[PDB]
Amino acid sequence: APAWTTFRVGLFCGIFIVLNITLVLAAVFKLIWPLIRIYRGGFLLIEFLFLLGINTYGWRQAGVNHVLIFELNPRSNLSHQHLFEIAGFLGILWCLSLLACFFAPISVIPTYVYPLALYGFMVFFLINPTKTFYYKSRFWLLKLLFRVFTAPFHKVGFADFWLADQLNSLSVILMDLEYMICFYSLELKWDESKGLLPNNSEESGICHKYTYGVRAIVQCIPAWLRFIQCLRRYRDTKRAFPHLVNAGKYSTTFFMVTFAALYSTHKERGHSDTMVFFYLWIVFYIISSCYTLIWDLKMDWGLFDKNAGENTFLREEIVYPQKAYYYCAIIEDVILRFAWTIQISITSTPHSGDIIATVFAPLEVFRRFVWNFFRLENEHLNNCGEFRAV
Repeated sequence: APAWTTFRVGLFCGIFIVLNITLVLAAVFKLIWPLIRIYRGGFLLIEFLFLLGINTYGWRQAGVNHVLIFELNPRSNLSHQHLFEIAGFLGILWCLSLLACFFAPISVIPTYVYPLALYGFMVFFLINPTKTFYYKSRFWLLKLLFRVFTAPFHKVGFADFWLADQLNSLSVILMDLEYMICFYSLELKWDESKGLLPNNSEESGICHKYTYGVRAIVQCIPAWLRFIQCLRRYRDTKRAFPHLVNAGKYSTTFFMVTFAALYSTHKERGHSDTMVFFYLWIVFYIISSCYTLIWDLKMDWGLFDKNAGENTFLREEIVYPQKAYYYCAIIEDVILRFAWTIQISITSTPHSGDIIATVFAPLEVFRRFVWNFFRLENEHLNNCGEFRAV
């Protein structure tokens, strides 16, 4: 951690902190869903990166050889410091973009320019053609990212899977992107400066609707990747218990989205005995929520084992020093997996649910944040997933 490196982390954080309060005061004291949706994607991304940085700190302190497990060069290079740094800069940009949108200083530049600008720079940074800005790391990411979407045609590895799972948790952004593209193209008034009140984005909210179920498909995209990948491994090993079963777990997503998806279109059409679908949806969802949970506590974290005479409900050997964290995680995971039950009850209670979706999404990423710790620990201790080492 070069002295200057630490200094940058503080400086970037400092600007970010004084600003994040600015926008809050701005709205309450100084003068809409499209904008909320459009910018929601960015936040999750930055928040995600920051939490991952914390994870890196953790895996180290404990002693997890994150390098060997993720099969990397001995120099990690991207230490927590550097990770907290990258997030800092993106944070500043996002904050500036959102704020600028609130106000309107230029008087010639249209508002719809700012949002795109925000994402444009992000794309470039990663694809920087020049050898600047952690060029060594940004390239690694780009390479593996490809392998992910080409898994049926690429041999599997831990990094190829880990990334896949993280993607599963971060899905709203994908969906958001879709909304952004669709928004402008249809019913967006390229003429009006504000461009935030066309058809009140209500009837024209078709972009977030399910006429083509575009959102439905994009929502399943995260799952498809892992699912096909799992079958690929099964083919690699010819036959397997751990694999096939795992694939099925992801498969439940398909049935769920499908029934729920059909549900909404039928309701719009006057139902014509569409009540039956509303039952299946909930039914399958329960199966989905439960299927994962059991896998998480047993297959993934590796808890509830016979050997631990010393520790109740936990494995024989633990590495995170306070036993309390493990117990807390188990309760938290259950609540997070079954979070939608709260949402469904509150749906009955104008733009309802929209807020519910928003509030739940940061928590979803936090669940993954907690999950990372344990999954890596298990991998280090027992080669728990299908054995890649040796």
